[PDB]
Amino acid sequence: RTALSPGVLSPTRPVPNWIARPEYVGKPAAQEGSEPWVQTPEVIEKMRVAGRIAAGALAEAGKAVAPGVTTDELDRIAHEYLVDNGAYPSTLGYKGFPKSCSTSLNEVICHGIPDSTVITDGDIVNIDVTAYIGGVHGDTNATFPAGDVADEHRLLVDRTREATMRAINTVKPGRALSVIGRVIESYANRFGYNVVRDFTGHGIGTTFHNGLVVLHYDQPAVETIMQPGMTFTIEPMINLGALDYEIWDDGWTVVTKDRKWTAQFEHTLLVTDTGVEILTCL
Ligand SMILES: [Co+2]
Ligand SMILES: [Co+2]
Ligand SMILES: [K+]
Repeated sequence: RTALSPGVLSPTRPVPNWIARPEYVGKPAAQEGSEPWVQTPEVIEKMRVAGRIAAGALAEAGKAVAPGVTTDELDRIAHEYLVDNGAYPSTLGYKGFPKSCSTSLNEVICHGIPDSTVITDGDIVNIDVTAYIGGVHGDTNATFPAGDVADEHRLLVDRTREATMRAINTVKPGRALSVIGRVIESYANRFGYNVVRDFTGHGIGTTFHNGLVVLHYDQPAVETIMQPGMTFTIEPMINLGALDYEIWDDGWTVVTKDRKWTAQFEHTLLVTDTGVEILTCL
């Protein structure tokens, strides 16, 4: 399998006009980055519903992952699942992004665009899906293997999953946010991988990326302490090779410079009075 290149984009999929759009749809930038980090009880309830629906759309599009299938076909399946549930696909028209999820194969770190690219035997495919319903977002991603994936590349996926699940388990009120990046990068570095630095987790509520940043590497200077009612993502991109990367002419797709493969998982988390709740479950 060699250096991916861009296929061709289908036209914008339509969203029935009854489904409420986030404010940024069709605008160049989003109104976000200065929202409260602690959600009201009502916003948290509504986020369990966004969360379950984006977890539905991810499993559904993930079941279609197979040698043969286009990434456009995954986007179609994700788009249709969100729409049939009354959810707007958060990515659609978000800063001009063209599709309803991001599909990121192999040396694509993140933000790959659904197109006519055909998944081949041995590929790894990340599907990243966000839902917007009742005023709030649910955000979640997983890397799926397609056919006979190399051991090297299976170990990578399962170890990225494992990093994310370790990170999540250490989420509790009163503990420092920098504990997440420490657990992740220590797990990663244990097997010689390299955690991506420029791309982060985020606060999420009534907005997509609300200004709260969640580093996936070890950075103790961050003073932020986790509080009950905090809602944020853990979404680590773990690289087999060098951290260096490039961006396609489409201005979205991020690829590793050395073309070595990379994997990611993501969940949307609630900090509770004593623990953690994962909102992006079925
Ligand atoms: Co995401
Ligand atoms: Co996210
Ligand atoms: K990838």
